[PDB]
Amino acid sequence: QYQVGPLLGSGGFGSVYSGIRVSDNLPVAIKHVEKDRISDWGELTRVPMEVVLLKKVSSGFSGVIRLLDWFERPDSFVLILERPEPVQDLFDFITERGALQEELARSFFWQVLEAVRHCHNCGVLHRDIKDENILIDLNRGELKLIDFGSGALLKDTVYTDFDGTRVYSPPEWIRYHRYHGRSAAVWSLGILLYDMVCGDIPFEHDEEIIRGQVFFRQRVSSECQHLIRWCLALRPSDRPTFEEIQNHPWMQDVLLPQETAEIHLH
Ligand SMILES: NCCCNc1nc(-c2ccccc2O)nc2ccccc12
Ligand SMILES: [Ca+2]
Ligand SMILES: [Cl-]
Ligand SMILES: [Cl-]
Repeated sequence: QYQVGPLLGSGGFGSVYSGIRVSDNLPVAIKHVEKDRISDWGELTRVPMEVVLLKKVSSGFSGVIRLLDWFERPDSFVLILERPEPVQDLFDFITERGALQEELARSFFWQVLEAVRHCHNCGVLHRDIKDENILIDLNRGELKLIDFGSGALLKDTVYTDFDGTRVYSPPEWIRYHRYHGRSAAVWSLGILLYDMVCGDIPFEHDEEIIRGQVFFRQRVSSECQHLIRWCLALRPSDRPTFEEIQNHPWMQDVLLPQETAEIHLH
């Protein structure tokens, strides 16, 4: 069914290969994870939570990489995922080009917010929003979220477990091992937005997270700084809702994805 190409990446999520579907030559990504390396399991019949979450968000179109198929092997699960070409993750894009111009960051950040709101509307909490989990479709200027392997069903009660990226995790997690879904998502989005406009993350150590004082090392507009510090409020209830982020003055007059690729990516 699939012709396997080069390894695209490996890590906590397993090993992802480029691939082609033999029937129609569709580009795909093929991701393998060992059963013993999976901790979180759910039901559709017993599968990794990742599969449950991906099925919940893979309906229709969105800024989420769609699950096409999956296989169970004796000791592993294989996922067949959509693959845009050419593509680059946002971590590589930022490493390569440095801090993003605000117009470009606005466009990218907006698409991330739309993608995250889609997950939430589908009852899915990502829990690992970061540059490495965002793919850029370089020709269409469209961003796509990947790696639901630390995710959970969205709920309104407290989470007491976390296995995403610590430097994107909120202070209430660091201090108390307790967070709520959406306000922890908004914290990670503040980290992400800082990362886009400054070219690196604002905090490296637990004590920096807990203090929550943001220093801007690059020239960033007042409205962008304001949105960032809002998302990064120490008290979860002081953070903006998704609607408040998208109504923020910094977020107005966003470029279309194709405009974005034409101005910034070609
Ligand atoms: N940090 C990026 C990892 C390597 N690249 C890629 N990684 C993943 C991927 C990585 C971890 C978990 C789920 C996933 O779908 N999916 C991709 C889908 C299409 C193209 C590339 C992909
Ligand atoms: Ca500045
Ligand atoms: Cl693995
Ligand atoms: Cl942690």
